[PDB]
Amino acid sequence: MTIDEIIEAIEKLTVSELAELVKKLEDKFG
Amino acid sequence: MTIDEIIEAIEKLTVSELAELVKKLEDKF
Amino acid sequence: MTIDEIIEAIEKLTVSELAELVKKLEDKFG
Amino acid sequence: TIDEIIEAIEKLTVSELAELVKKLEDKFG
Amino acid sequence: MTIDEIIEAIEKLTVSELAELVKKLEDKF
Amino acid sequence: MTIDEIIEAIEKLTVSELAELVKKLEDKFG
Amino acid sequence: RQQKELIVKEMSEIFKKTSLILFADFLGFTVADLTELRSRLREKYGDGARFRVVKNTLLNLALKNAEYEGYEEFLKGPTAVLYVTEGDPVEAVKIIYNFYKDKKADLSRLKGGFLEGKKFTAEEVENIAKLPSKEELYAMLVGRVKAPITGLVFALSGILRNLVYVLNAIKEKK
Repeated sequence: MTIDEIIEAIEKLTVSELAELVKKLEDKFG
Repeated sequence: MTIDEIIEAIEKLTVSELAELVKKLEDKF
Repeated sequence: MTIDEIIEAIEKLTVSELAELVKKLEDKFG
Repeated sequence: TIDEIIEAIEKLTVSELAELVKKLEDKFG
Repeated sequence: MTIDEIIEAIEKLTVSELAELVKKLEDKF
Repeated sequence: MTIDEIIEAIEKLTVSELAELVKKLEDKFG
Repeated sequence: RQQKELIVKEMSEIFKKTSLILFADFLGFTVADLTELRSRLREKYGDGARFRVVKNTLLNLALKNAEYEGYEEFLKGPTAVLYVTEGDPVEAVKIIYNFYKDKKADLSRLKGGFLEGKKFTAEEVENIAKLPSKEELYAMLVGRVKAPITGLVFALSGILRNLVYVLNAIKEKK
């Protein structure tokens, strides 16, 4: 996935899905 | 109508849609 | 519910319902 | 009263609250 | 209490009274 | 792309690419 | 002298795992200056970053063996090299940047290099020195991704905060 692609995928997530992505991003990084 | 029905509806919006909703709320209130 | 319908639903909430909505959202969407 | 003012504010809708705030803002500035 | 009446009751509040109102609003929600 | 796949793509980003993703996300969501 | 091969082989393997390589013109700087820069670097990296002086010839061979390209421009004249093998790669750039500044030196002396493989020029050094650490970039990313949700909460609770705000403003007036 290119960067523009990553952003495109994020825009398609539902709000529930976005919240899970954030939760995971925190765990894998901080 | 109900807090729970509103939350439930927001959960189903896409991120792009939520961004627009926020923009409207900000501009409105 | 569309975005505009969500806003119209929010406008009709009482102040005490708004306060709870905010409290609830902070949890579900952390 | 004060407890009364709060109970009244609790019963206002979100729209009525936004209006209340705007009016309060209007009396100065 | 309509919005105007609510405003009138607030306009009549003293400095300390306003502090109490704010204090109670913060707690109420 | 799923949540897990978005994360996998992100973990592959260099500091430079990460900066671009952060800046682009910034312009999009406000 | 053949001890060169030792450094070329040593240098080559180092350049294969570096997250940062920066070419700097250190000519004119003193022994005390060198010790000082190396001290600032260790304060943040321990053994993870180094600032070494190596003959262009050997440096060139090491880079070559490392499969890097377009670096010849950075090797015109005696050049020292700053590199990172462990940790944040951007902090080292900020360190040498403000060091040259502390020394009232021509920042153009920081010729360029490679940031996690990506070639950058003398001009871009300043942009790199303005980048947040990689750790901070991750924190920022999390906030950017979460912004819609955060914006939603704040927009809603703001309706009540504006009430408390104007009320305190009225009290303030008295």
